[PDB]
Amino acid sequence: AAYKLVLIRHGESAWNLENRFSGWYDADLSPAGHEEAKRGGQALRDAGYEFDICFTSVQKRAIRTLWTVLDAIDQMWLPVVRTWRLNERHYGGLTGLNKAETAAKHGEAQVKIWRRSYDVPPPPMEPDHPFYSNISKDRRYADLTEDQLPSCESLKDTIARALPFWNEEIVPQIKEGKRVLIAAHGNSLRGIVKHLEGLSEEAIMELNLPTGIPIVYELDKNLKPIKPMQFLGDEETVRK
Amino acid sequence: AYKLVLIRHGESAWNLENRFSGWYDADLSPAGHEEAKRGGQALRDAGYEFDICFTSVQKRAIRTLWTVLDAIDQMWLPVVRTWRLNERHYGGLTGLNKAETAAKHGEAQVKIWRRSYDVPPPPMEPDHPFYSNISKDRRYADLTEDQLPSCESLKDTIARALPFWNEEIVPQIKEGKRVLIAAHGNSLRGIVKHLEGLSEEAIMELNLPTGIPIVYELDKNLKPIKPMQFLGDEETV
Ligand SMILES: O=C(O)c1ccc(-c2ccc(Cl)cc2)cc1NS(=O)(=O)c1ccc(-c2ccccc2)cc1
Ligand SMILES: [Cl-]
Repeated sequence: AAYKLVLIRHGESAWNLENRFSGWYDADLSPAGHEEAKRGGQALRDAGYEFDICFTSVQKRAIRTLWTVLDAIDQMWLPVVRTWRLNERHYGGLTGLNKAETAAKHGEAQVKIWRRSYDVPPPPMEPDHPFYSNISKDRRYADLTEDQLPSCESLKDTIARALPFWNEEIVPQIKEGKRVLIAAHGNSLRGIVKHLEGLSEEAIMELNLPTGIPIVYELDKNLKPIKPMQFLGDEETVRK
Repeated sequence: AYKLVLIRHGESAWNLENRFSGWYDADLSPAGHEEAKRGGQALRDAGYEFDICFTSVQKRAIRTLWTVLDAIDQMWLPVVRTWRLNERHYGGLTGLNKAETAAKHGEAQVKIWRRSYDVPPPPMEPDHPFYSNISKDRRYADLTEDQLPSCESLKDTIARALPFWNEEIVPQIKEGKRVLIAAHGNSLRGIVKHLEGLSEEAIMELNLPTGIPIVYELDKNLKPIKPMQFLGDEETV
């Protein structure tokens, strides 16, 4: 095909171990999630992959995944672009709550509504939320307008602010012939995959991208995939 | 008063900093990594905040920057890499230790090279073990034939670092962005010589310490208002 695109979803984070909603909270990789990134990078190295530019979020679990991959493939010198638009979905007032606290506060009916819905956001992160200043007042978002900084996001919102970055900053690089690597999060990568494959809301909500595994797209000159997404790795890792 | 921080990377693998590592892409040793960690810890303790970072395309500098950004919880910062901040290219001497250099070229010529601002070492030729490793490296593929060195005098190194400083770094400083630069002894010499207006002989005796944040406070014309200072505990300072 004319073009080749590689995605990688970061692995386990510190708060995954606590089954707490991270969202825009900047949780680091757990040691196991770091090892996952190292295995994904080794897969890219064994296949001889070369990139020309990298994109990631402003969250360290994705950035550290990217760093680990670049180290493994000896491409630490590549240009790297970070954007809040590739951030994980913003889970609003659920941020910092674990599974039990969420079910206790909201009930299983409401939690199922949020789980299955494309466009119903969770409650907003209010100024009295324990992570309100930690996230909403972080200087890394100082250049966002009022309408850009979310208090909460549905998946629709997340995809809606990821796709402008895809269209305006990544697509031109791909059509410039640059080999792109994107290291980001489940829901922002969902936005990209939905656009690439023309998936429905139903189909994108049942899509669970594997973590720490390079996801390879072969694209024609209009950035239409010519075959299903492929996973790189040894036989066992790919099967799972 | 603008604040500018420089950091020079520490020790590289296989004693290569004592072997004219130059443009060979040597990684940090564990000790050089630990040095970078201590420097980042010093910056964290002092509460330093940056808005943009500049580094070379050499992994010992890049990894130093990464270690510092990790220690100060600023991994989200924009990072710009450029070959123009690379270490001096030591030509045919790259990879040789002191004794091997003296055996190959004689003590007289080595003293001349050591003391000279404008005399380059001999060029890296196709028989050098690093020749294709460096000159055909993909990261330099956009460089024109006149830009990719086979060797550099100190004058050459400073001459190709300063255009990046002027065109890319200075405008950031003048917008009020707090700049961090992680690079190498001789490219940082280029910056310091431009900042302080040093003579060739002065810059040639200046040996910046490794792994230590180097802090400049500049006036509105980017002139230092005071001497460079070092962050850290009292003994290391
Ligand atoms: O049970 C499910 O599989 C499930 C899956 C998705 C969702 C969901 C998605 C979006 C919204 Cl806006 C709300 C809910 C809720 C679920 N049910 S849950 O018992 O409340 C729960 C809640 C947190 C986690 C969790 C959090 C962080 C790290 C690891 C695990 C795991 C489970
Ligand atoms: Cl980076």
